[PDB]
Amino acid sequence: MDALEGESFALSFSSASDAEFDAVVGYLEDIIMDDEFQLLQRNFMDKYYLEFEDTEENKLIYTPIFNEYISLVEKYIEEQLLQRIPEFNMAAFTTTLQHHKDEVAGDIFDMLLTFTDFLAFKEMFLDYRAEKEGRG
Repeated sequence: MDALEGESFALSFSSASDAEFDAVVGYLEDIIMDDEFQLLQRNFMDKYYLEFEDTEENKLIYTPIFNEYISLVEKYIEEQLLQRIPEFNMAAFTTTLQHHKDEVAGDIFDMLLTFTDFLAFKEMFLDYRAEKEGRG
Protein backbone atom coordinates (compact mmCIF):
# COMPACT_ATOMS: atom_id res chain seq x y z
CA MET A 1 0.00 0.00 0.00
CA ASP A 2 1.12 3.55 -0.76
CA ALA A 3 -0.41 7.02 -0.43
CA LEU A 4 0.47 10.71 -0.23
CA GLU A 5 -0.60 12.62 2.88
CA GLY A 6 0.89 15.89 4.11
CA GLU A 7 -0.71 19.29 3.54
CA SER A 8 -3.18 20.36 6.22
CA PHE A 9 -1.51 18.17 8.84
CA ALA A 10 -0.22 20.36 11.67
CA LEU A 11 0.46 24.09 11.39
CA SER A 12 4.19 24.55 11.97
CA PHE A 13 4.98 22.97 15.34
CA SER A 14 4.51 19.20 15.56
CA SER A 15 4.46 17.44 18.94
CA ALA A 16 1.20 16.42 20.61
CA SER A 17 -0.06 15.75 17.08
CA ASP A 18 1.92 12.60 16.29
CA ALA A 19 5.59 13.59 16.18
CA GLU A 20 6.24 13.74 19.93
CA PHE A 21 3.46 11.29 20.80
CA ASP A 22 5.00 8.57 18.62
CA ALA A 23 8.44 9.42 19.99
CA VAL A 24 7.21 8.51 23.47
CA VAL A 25 5.70 5.26 22.19
CA GLY A 26 9.15 4.24 21.01
CA TYR A 27 10.87 4.98 24.31
CA LEU A 28 8.16 2.88 25.95
CA GLU A 29 8.79 -0.25 23.88
CA ASP A 30 12.50 0.02 24.66
CA ILE A 31 11.63 -0.35 28.35
CA ILE A 32 9.00 -3.06 27.83
CA MET A 33 11.65 -5.36 26.35
CA ASP A 34 14.25 -4.15 28.85
CA ASP A 35 15.75 -6.94 30.96
CA GLU A 36 15.54 -4.89 34.16
CA PHE A 37 11.84 -4.34 33.43
CA GLN A 38 11.19 -8.06 32.93
CA LEU A 39 12.74 -8.84 36.31
CA LEU A 40 10.84 -6.13 38.20
CA GLN A 41 7.51 -7.04 36.59
CA ARG A 42 7.76 -10.79 37.26
CA ASN A 43 9.21 -10.14 40.72
CA PHE A 44 6.09 -8.32 41.94
CA MET A 45 3.67 -10.37 39.82
CA ASP A 46 4.86 -13.43 41.74
CA LYS A 47 3.14 -12.08 44.86
CA TYR A 48 0.31 -10.06 43.31
CA TYR A 49 -1.03 -13.04 41.33
CA LEU A 50 -1.15 -14.90 44.66
CA GLU A 51 -3.26 -12.34 46.53
CA PHE A 52 -5.72 -11.95 43.65
CA GLU A 53 -7.86 -15.04 44.21
CA ASP A 54 -11.16 -15.72 42.45
CA THR A 55 -13.75 -15.29 45.21
CA GLU A 56 -17.31 -14.04 45.67
CA GLU A 57 -16.41 -11.51 48.36
CA ASN A 58 -14.25 -8.39 48.08
CA LYS A 59 -11.24 -7.99 50.38
CA LEU A 60 -9.84 -4.71 51.68
CA ILE A 61 -6.29 -5.90 50.95
CA TYR A 62 -6.99 -4.94 47.32
CA THR A 63 -6.74 -1.25 48.24
CA PRO A 64 -3.10 -1.27 49.54
CA ILE A 65 -1.95 -3.73 46.87
CA PHE A 66 -3.37 -1.57 44.07
CA ASN A 67 -1.78 1.60 45.47
CA GLU A 68 1.57 -0.21 45.61
CA TYR A 69 1.35 -1.08 41.91
CA ILE A 70 0.59 2.54 41.01
CA SER A 71 3.50 3.80 43.11
CA LEU A 72 5.95 1.07 42.10
CA VAL A 73 5.25 0.20 38.45
CA GLU A 74 3.36 3.25 37.15
CA LYS A 75 5.79 5.60 38.88
CA TYR A 76 8.75 3.60 37.56
CA ILE A 77 7.73 4.14 33.93
CA GLU A 78 7.18 7.85 34.51
CA GLU A 79 10.60 8.36 36.12
CA GLN A 80 12.40 6.50 33.32
CA LEU A 81 10.76 8.79 30.76
CA LEU A 82 11.52 11.97 32.67
CA GLN A 83 15.21 11.05 32.70
CA ARG A 84 15.25 12.51 29.18
CA ILE A 85 12.09 14.64 29.30
CA PRO A 86 11.85 17.08 32.28
CA GLU A 87 8.77 18.63 30.68
CA PHE A 88 6.88 15.35 30.34
CA ASN A 89 3.20 15.20 31.32
CA MET A 90 2.13 11.65 32.16
CA ALA A 91 -1.26 13.05 33.19
CA ALA A 92 -2.17 14.62 29.84
CA PHE A 93 -0.37 11.78 28.06
CA THR A 94 -2.47 8.94 29.49
CA THR A 95 -5.72 10.90 29.09
CA THR A 96 -5.12 11.47 25.38
CA LEU A 97 -3.67 7.97 25.03
CA GLN A 98 -7.12 6.52 25.73
CA HIS A 99 -8.36 7.98 22.44
CA HIS A 100 -5.02 7.62 20.65
CA LYS A 101 -5.45 3.90 21.30
CA ASP A 102 -7.06 3.81 17.85
CA GLU A 103 -3.77 4.81 16.22
CA VAL A 104 -1.03 3.56 18.55
CA ALA A 105 -0.46 -0.18 18.96
CA GLY A 106 -3.43 -1.28 21.05
CA ASP A 107 -1.79 -4.61 21.83
CA ILE A 108 1.06 -2.75 23.55
CA PHE A 109 -1.07 -0.34 25.57
CA ASP A 110 -3.26 -3.26 26.68
CA MET A 111 -0.50 -3.98 29.19
CA LEU A 112 -0.29 -0.41 30.48
CA LEU A 113 -4.09 -0.36 30.46
CA THR A 114 -3.83 -1.99 33.89
CA PHE A 115 -3.25 1.58 35.13
CA THR A 116 -6.98 1.90 35.85
CA ASP A 117 -8.74 -0.99 34.11
CA PHE A 118 -9.34 -3.18 37.17
CA LEU A 119 -10.79 -5.76 34.79
CA ALA A 120 -7.53 -6.13 32.86
CA PHE A 121 -5.42 -6.19 36.03
CA LYS A 122 -7.33 -9.04 37.66
CA GLU A 123 -7.86 -10.98 34.43
CA MET A 124 -4.10 -10.65 33.90
CA PHE A 125 -3.20 -12.44 37.13
CA LEU A 126 -5.89 -15.11 36.75
CA ASP A 127 -4.52 -15.84 33.28
CA TYR A 128 -0.96 -16.10 34.59
CA ARG A 129 -1.98 -18.71 37.16
CA ALA A 130 -3.93 -20.61 34.50
CA GLU A 131 -0.80 -20.99 32.38
CA LYS A 132 0.81 -22.72 35.37
CA GLU A 133 -1.71 -25.54 35.03
CA GLY A 134 -0.85 -25.93 31.36
CA ARG A 135 -3.58 -24.56 29.10
CA GLY A 136 -3.67 -22.61 25.85
